Amino acid sequence: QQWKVGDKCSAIWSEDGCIYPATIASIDFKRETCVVVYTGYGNREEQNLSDLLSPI
Repeated sequence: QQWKVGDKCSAIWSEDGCIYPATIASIDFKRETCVVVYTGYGNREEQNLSDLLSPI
């Protein structure tokens, strides 16, 4: 529990709608958000902490 910088999580892609490995690079408690990095894709997209999936 408790999301923090540098964590292996899982985020869904908005291109095909599937689960793919991710890594929380930054977080903004202000607007309760964060940024996930697509392991292997490099792309980084902003998502909601409450929408963060657990690792595999």
